[PDB]
Amino acid sequence: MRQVAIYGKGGIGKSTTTQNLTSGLHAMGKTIMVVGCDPKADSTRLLLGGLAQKSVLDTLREEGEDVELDSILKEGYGGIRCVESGGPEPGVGCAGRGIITSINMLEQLGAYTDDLDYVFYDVLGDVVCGGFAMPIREGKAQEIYIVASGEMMALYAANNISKGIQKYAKSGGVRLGGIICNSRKVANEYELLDAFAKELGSQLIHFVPRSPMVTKAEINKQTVIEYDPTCEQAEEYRELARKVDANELFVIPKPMTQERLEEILMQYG
Amino acid sequence: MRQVAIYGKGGIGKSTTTQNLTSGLHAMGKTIMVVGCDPKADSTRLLLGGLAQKSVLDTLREEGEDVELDSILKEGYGGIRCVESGGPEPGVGCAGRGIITSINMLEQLGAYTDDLDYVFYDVLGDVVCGGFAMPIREGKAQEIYIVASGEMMALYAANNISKGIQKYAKSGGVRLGGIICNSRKVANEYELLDAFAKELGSQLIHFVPRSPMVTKAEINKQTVIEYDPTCEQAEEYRELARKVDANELFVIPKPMTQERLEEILMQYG
Ligand code: SF4
Repeated sequence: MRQVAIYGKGGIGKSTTTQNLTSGLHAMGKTIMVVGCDPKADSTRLLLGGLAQKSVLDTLREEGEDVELDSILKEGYGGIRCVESGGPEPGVGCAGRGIITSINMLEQLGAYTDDLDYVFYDVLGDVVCGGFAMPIREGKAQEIYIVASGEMMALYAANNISKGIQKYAKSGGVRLGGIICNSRKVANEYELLDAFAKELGSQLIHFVPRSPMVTKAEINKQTVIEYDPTCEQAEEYRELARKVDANELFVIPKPMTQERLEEILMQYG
Repeated sequence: MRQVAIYGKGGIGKSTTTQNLTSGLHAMGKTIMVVGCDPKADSTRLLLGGLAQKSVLDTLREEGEDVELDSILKEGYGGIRCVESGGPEPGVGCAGRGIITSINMLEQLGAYTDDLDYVFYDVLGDVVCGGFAMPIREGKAQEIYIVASGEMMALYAANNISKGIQKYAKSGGVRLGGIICNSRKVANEYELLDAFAKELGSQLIHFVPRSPMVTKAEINKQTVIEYDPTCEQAEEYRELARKVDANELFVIPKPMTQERLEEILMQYG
């Protein structure tokens, strides 16, 4: 079973990419589980159709000790099994800690079934603290893909995420499978991202194009593959899916200095 | 001395407003100290004329134990004392721990002097966790201002931040002083920001407009008052300052429901 995690700054469509990627993997005959660990994004909404399914932390406080799997895991588009961690008690508590609670409650309720081809953790990368690195540090996530756009703050976060990955790439076997560009503009910043990823010693595994369809599917609470399998954008996601599935490039990333960041920005951005 | 914290999500210029606000109070003969607690932007880079001061954490790493106050606190614009707590070691440290370390050092090095009119903690609003609630939790900050814009994610963060505020108001002196709008070109933004702040039991203390004045000053790494004092945007900040200094509305905020917020973003465009 591939235990993948998608990290990246908020505000750049990271959860939408993660969800769309799974439909692409489903289009390949894959059995997949998705676990949202992003208190700022609905991680399974495009897969379950507008249903902001109830979180694990929320189910506990009501289903208490007798919680049943089917309450926390809902089957979405194409059979993709969907779950949501739920955030930290506002102002107290640790998101990282609650992502741990949920994951352990999943194993405990036997959610990690031998038919799983994939499990994805959609993790917020705004704060790259020990709380958000929980899935990597605990061995839950071995293969990470970072989502970034050709903007400084998304590149900075990606670099930072790689710093955290790097620290665990040793004791554990977590590695970076690649960077995914979520084009946020008409300016195809393919070259910046490609340079940024190669500099880490990784690769731009796929460049997700700016499309007005992502927005339609989204309004309609669906992934582009559920909403309209025939468009170009649908093929984009199928292509991202196949490259992740076929991927053999797994590395201990080499973070860059801020200065190096700036140089890449100038030379390729 | 007024102990204020400025919370808000990143990506909407919260730190630029913090620095610009202090500038205004400087204009009022106010003696001020700024403590950056936000991994996202440089909370003092505009006060220090574009100077990226080392952080408390960097510094301690460097200067070790023998930490000098003058190394960590730098006087910038009009005498404003600047300090940056430094972010967490990527993948390991909790953002809160560093905040507490820094505040203790400042206290230990006698930075909390009698001549202080204000101390501001510029804090990240992306995750309303205990790590980020450290200035509040440690008692340090009793007066809160949340920076938001018409964007939905900004209002959600603001609402989420108010939950954390309320967790401590009812037992600590912590109160919400108001909502500050960093305008993001939103149709009917003002009426919307005012209904939101009102919904919480608070007020839209000031609407900061977008102007090419801010983008210029930050290319040079200055605050606007500093740039052209005669300038409406610099005057915008002076008004912001006199409105905060004279403020008398300080409340235990009433977080609204997700449905209550979506209603408002429906009713207000
Ligand atoms: S480790 Fe991170 S999520 Fe946990 S309390 Fe600290 S800053 Fe917050």
